[PDB]
Amino acid sequence: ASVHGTTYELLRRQGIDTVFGNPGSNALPFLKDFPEDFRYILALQEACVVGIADGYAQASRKPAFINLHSAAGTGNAMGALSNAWNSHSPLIVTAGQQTRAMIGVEALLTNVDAANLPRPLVKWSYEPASAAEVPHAMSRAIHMASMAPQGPVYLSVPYDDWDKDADPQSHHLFDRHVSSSVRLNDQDLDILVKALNSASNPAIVLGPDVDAANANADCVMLAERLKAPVWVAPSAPRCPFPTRHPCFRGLMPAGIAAISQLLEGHDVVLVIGAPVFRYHQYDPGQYLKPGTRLISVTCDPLEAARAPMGDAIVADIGAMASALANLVEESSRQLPTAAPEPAKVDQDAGRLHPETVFDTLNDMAPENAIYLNESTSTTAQMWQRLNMRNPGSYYFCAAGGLGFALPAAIGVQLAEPERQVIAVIGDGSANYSISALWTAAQYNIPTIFVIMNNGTYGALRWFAGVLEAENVPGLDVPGIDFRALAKGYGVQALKADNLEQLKGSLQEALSAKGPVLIEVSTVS
Amino acid sequence: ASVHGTTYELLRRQGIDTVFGNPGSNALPFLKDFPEDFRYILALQEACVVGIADGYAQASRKPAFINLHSAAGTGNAMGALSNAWNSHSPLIVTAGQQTRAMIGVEALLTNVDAANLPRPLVKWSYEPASAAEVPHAMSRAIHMASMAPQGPVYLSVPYDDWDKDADPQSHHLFDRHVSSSVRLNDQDLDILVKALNSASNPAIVLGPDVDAANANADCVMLAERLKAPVWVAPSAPRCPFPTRHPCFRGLMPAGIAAISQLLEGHDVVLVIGAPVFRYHQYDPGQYLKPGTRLISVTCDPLEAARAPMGDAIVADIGAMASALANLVEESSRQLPTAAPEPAKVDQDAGRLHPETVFDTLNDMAPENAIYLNESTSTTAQMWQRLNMRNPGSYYFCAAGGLGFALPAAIGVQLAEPERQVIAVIGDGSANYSISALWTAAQYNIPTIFVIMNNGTYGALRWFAGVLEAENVPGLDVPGIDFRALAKGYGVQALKADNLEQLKGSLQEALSAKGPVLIEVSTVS
Amino acid sequence: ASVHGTTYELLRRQGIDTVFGNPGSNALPFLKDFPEDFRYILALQEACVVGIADGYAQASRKPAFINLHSAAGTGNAMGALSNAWNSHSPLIVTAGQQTRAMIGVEALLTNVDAANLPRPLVKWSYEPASAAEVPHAMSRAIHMASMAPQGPVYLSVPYDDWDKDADPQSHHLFDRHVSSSVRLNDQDLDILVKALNSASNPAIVLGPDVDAANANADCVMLAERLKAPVWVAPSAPRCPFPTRHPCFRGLMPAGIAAISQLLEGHDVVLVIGAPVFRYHQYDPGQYLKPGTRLISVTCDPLEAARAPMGDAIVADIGAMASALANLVEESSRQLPTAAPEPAKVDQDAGRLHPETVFDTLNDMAPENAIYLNESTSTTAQMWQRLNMRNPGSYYFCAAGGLGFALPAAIGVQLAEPERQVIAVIGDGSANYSISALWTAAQYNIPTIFVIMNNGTYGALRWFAGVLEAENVPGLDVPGIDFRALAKGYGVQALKADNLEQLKGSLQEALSAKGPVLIEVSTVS
Ligand SMILES: Cc1ncc(Cn2c(C)c(CCOP(=O)(O)OP(=O)(O)O)sc2=O)c(N)n1
Ligand SMILES: Cc1ncc(Cn2c(C)c(CCOP(=O)(O)OP(=O)(O)O)sc2=O)c(N)n1
Ligand SMILES: Cc1ncc(Cn2c(C)c(CCOP(=O)(O)OP(=O)(O)O)sc2=O)c(N)n1
Ligand SMILES: [Ca+2]
Ligand SMILES: [Ca+2]
Ligand SMILES: [Ca+2]
Ligand SMILES: [Ca+2]
Ligand SMILES: [Ca+2]
Ligand SMILES: [Ca+2]
Ligand SMILES: [Ca+2]
Ligand SMILES: [Ca+2]
Ligand SMILES: [Ca+2]
Ligand SMILES: [Mg+2]
Ligand SMILES: [Mg+2]
Repeated sequence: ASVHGTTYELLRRQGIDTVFGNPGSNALPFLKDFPEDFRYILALQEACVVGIADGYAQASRKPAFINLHSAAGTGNAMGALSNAWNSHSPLIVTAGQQTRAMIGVEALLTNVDAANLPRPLVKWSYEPASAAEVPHAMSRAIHMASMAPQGPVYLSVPYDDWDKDADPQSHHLFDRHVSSSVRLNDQDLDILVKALNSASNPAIVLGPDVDAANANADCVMLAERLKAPVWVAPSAPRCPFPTRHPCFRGLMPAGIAAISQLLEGHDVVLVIGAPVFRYHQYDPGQYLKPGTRLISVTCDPLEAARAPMGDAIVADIGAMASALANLVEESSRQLPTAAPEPAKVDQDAGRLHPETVFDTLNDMAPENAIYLNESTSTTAQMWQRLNMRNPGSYYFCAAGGLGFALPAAIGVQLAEPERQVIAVIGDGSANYSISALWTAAQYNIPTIFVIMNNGTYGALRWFAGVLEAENVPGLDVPGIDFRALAKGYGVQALKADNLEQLKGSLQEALSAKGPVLIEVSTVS
Repeated sequence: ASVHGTTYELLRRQGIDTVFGNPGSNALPFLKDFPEDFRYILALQEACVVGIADGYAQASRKPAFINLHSAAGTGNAMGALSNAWNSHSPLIVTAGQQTRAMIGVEALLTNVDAANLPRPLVKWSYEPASAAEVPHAMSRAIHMASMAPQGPVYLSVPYDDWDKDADPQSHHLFDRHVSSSVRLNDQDLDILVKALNSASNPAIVLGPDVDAANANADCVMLAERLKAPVWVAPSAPRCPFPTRHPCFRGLMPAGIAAISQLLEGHDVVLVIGAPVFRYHQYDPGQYLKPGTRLISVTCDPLEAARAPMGDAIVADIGAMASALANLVEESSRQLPTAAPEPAKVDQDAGRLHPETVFDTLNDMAPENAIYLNESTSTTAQMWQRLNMRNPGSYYFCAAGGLGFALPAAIGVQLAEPERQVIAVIGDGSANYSISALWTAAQYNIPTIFVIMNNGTYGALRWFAGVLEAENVPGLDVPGIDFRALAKGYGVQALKADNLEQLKGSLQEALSAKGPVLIEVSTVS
Repeated sequence: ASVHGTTYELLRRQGIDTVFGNPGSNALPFLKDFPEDFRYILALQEACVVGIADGYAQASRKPAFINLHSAAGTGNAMGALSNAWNSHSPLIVTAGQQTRAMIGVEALLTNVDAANLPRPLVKWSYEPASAAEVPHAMSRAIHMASMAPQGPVYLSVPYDDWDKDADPQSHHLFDRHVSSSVRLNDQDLDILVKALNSASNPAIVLGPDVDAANANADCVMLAERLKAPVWVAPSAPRCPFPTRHPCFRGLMPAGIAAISQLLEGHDVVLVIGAPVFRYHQYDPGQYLKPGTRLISVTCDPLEAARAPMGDAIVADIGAMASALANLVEESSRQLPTAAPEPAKVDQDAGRLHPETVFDTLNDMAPENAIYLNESTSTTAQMWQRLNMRNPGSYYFCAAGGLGFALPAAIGVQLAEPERQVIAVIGDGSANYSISALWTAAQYNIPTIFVIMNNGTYGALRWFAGVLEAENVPGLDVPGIDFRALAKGYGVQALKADNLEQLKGSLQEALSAKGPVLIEVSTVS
């Protein structure tokens, strides 16, 4: 067998059937003879390739396979890899390298020092020392991406390796099963359970690894047993809990003092599947107030090590959430009361307040919609206004890197064909990965793109105003016609200049058979 | 003085007056109070920021200054940095980092292990250990980028450093002059000159560092004295010689055997300002035929070390070319005969042959036009059909990384306002950095963009055919409306479906006052 | 030809005939069939291997070739590489790697991520992608080590590569000549010369790259023409000037304020072949006083970039010193007056003051002796008391890394068999690389080792006293019998408890036919 045939067999046997890519010559011997049972998804720029793959992996809860071209292709994707690192996305990034005989002279298209290029944004990065090693290296990549804490990996393969003979002993790779589905030993788990049962006013904080693990329902049971309020950890990449459940208390503000104030009076705070904490703004103060103890369950040693406070347990989130939910006592305390309905913001017949948009989306979208957010000045309002009952309903760039939501929304929609995906993207953010729209058109992936057009990098203008910072250049983005960009890439385009037009356009978009972009004129 | 004021003073004193950027919050304390004598050039994605800066630096023959946001912004630019490495572009890449007090907890927007992120594509990469070090680190960056061999550098600066007090002793940085304008010692230079004078059939090969050094005219004198044919080294990023000079012999094919055959019978081959050699295709054979000696002059130790053949001298190209041109004897041999006019390809009233496009551009463009090439299946024909008399007339992605020409053409046009820039870009390549078009519109930088629309990744289809490779996915890019994309970003848009429409559109574009995109229907 | 035969041919053709090594199995296919015209120098630990090679390279002014075993051998040498980086030592470090078929499984003796292991202490680090690339990679290593600024490089080679067929086209590597012997262009050199001629009170500062280049005599001529005092730059790794020449002013103190005070009143300070500056102690103040301009000539871009003051020129030190010495005018100013004789310190019939030792060495040693210094509390006195007339007469650990002098003294003595080497090493420092003594015994390399036994890490005790730092552990090293250690490794051993015994032992050592260690009881 050739290295090509053995490698595709390994991929198939390990559950991979899709290649997200942008082709080049170094990968031609990999891509030729492409197997009929595999699908290739082309995108026009590598940030888009990796963003699509990332959304696919996060929504599918399985690894996604990528093929890029050499250093330039890899490099074009490194912003996307920053997000994938922070979201623990299981991405297998392969990159085509020059033929081994041309690497020393540094021929055009040579990826110099290839394994160092994606660092520090990958869990493992490698170039094999021989062709016959390629299947084994691919096995390593698959498992490294997939073991907790999941994350992106990188494998560079010389052009000429694919046609070489494989080692027959590579067959032992095909059906390897590698598990990291582990939980705290019984003795120490019983201590934790007793601490939770004994708490007088517990609180729960959930992060994105809960949604990745599909541990959401277990966390609902846990919260109901403990009669505890539930927050989402700051800078949330995913939504880990039903947002109209009575226990839900919303997105934590991403500041040190704000969080310790929120947690004051709670004697035990159990954090599951989040870093402690993904703060953002400068908000100095106490990490915790006196009388609060924090206990973190995390799938990631790097998270446990860097927490500035609390105990930690490094384990699989799915396994731990299920165990905890089924072991804790039912508290006799009263169940928390649901948060009230958010206020309706006054809206005239002009430009749309973002709150209006979110309220209308919540009114018209299916109950099993999936939302993506890259509307950076409106996140707090979005989190208050969308009733997200189901797992897998929200994605936000986990490293804050813009250019995620537009391509990721296409990958999510590919992963969840029955669930309508609605990406809410600012006019600034929409540009970073604009060319991803073409993939939605070409493959007829029916994502809806809602462009929040305020003409500015609003979150930056806001921050400069808080700072009283004057004479800051580059904060405005006038003169972009998003309907024309959509037309450029073959996607149906609508405008919404007022509330009536927003409802009419959303009605049209929801019944369409293909992707749709709606440009919304929002208040500036 | 603050670190901000000292740093901007250093930049001004060192000749920097322009910041190419995409803003974020980590850089707000750098960008606020932006000096009135500086200009900020915004682009909508960081590949575009760096590509624009790169074209500006290459055409201006001086460093260009960039400011990006953290890891995601840096990462979005890494493909662009691959090209800048290969072109020896002097780019000073700064990236905003989180406040020092938030780096340990890895707050959102922290650039983890920042100095490692752009490696191996930078000459120097650094994060200062204290605020007061920032001016000194900036000095280091400026000089590292600017010393031969020029190249990109990276500096990560925490948000909170800018407002801190600077060290008064930083004033010693302001007027430092650092020179690498060096040439071979007299004794060894006399040996080289004697070897050139004694050659019976010398040949010259020129690469991009000749054009960077503006050594073109000196090389013309050298060629005329030695009565030697002149080739451009393969995979050419720049044009180092007038292409209708009698000695000019064109672009070398990027293959080992092809080049040694071309050089057969030439007893001494002098290579200036090129790697030896930037081969591309697999074309095995002899590096040199018997009877050929090669001597390379390079500004880059890494080039000299990796050449598989020949002697080398590591020195400044400008200094060496000027010395050699003025020291060699006038040979009594006959001056080479100019290459004939290229053939006119038969053209019907339908889709355009690329040869037709290039011939029409050469007919209608000013004699001091500047061309950029990212039409990857048509490069050989382009090089034969454009009369480029002047230095600085050609750019091509030096690492083969697509997404260079569209933004670089804007930066070149900013650098050379009197010289009409014409970027010839394939329909595939145009997508990688499409959003750069907006910068041309916003700043009214009057670049002309010629999109070669054949509906395919033609160079890849070509290569797959040579290989007889079947079932290769992802090679076609149907369904892109480039006039609509231009409209999207505010750039005047024309179509050319046939030769009459090509001439009419070029006539319109050449008289326009702003940027123009022309979508040309080319033969598939 | 095999890769082994081609590689040894390349080495021989490039002037390498000695391998400094500690063997292991991964290198057995390299070391077998060892050519009869090569010499292998074994040392018992890899810090010793590299230190010996380093002294050999520095004294020979040519590259030295090393072979180590995998990661553990490489790692044992990394302290030695820190010194070699700072001294610009041209070292070619090869390390044996596992067979390619065993690298993926990470068999015992695999060097994981090998090229990253020695970073950041090497100029270039590489593992070839195929066996046939090994000769080309070796060529790259040779030239990278040897081009200015010289320095160490690293090449990792899989076991199985050596026996494979080489590429016949590797013959083009054998006789490549690569030059970096360059100087400032004539126009800018004339400006520099005019600035030197016009100075009213010039000063010269020389660093180790002057001695490496054998530019010492040229610098003497330069100093005499300009009638300028000459200092050695701080933390001096080498001696660049005759220390009893009338212009010589000694070792600069390694502090910011001390140096600017020393240079006050000097209108032009010309620094050659040194960083600006290798400060050590905290001594804050002005980099330069008003009225002093500094101009640096350096072979190293990294030095030129980081200087906090002055202009710089990046060029070959040999070429620049020769040009400057022969172009400057003869000043009519008076020649500086020689420094007086140092004072004789009162010495009783007990333990030796270090000043006594140095005075006695200067009295009894040949005029062409070579000294090494790793007696860290006595350096200033050593520099005042030794008349070093000739180039190549002094070495000191260039990164301050102890464990250099003992092995380096053996390599220097191998390089300079007619020049008596005398290493003056503290009792603390002697331990780091003690096993190097065996190589001197086995190869009968007749180095004299003078152990300054004060029972303490004296320079650290001194510093703790300046700090008024109390309760510092680990500063005393009682209970080491150096005569017994010498016996252990086969080296003749003497003691000197008083001045009479010091003279008698030195008389014995100087007439011996093999290496000798003298343990001197020095004042504490
Ligand atoms: C790749 C990248 N570049 C720049 C930024 C900086 N950035 C920028 C540019 C923001 C403005 C986004 O504007 P928008 O129009 O998408 O949304 P708002 O107007 O609601 O802020 S928010 C922010 O962090 C970033 N996070 N990621
Ligand atoms: C960033 C990146 N991704 C992918 C490639 C691979 N690539 C691709 C995708 C090519 C096709 C470019 O198509 P085009 O339409 O711009 O021009 P032609 O149709 O004339 O080839 S040529 C080539 O090397 C690349 N070099 N750089
Ligand atoms: C490898 C290493 N480890 C530790 C040190 C720290 N060090 C130490 C341990 C010194 C004391 C050396 O003692 P000595 O006996 O050799 O000489 P003195 O008694 O004259 O100081 S000086 C100094 O910088 C070092 N420089 N290098
Ligand atoms: Ca409602
Ligand atoms: Ca699915
Ligand atoms: Ca906006
Ligand atoms: Ca014509
Ligand atoms: Ca200009
Ligand atoms: Ca095309
Ligand atoms: Ca004396
Ligand atoms: Ca010798
Ligand atoms: Ca001591
Ligand atoms: Mg990197
Ligand atoms: Mg290392």
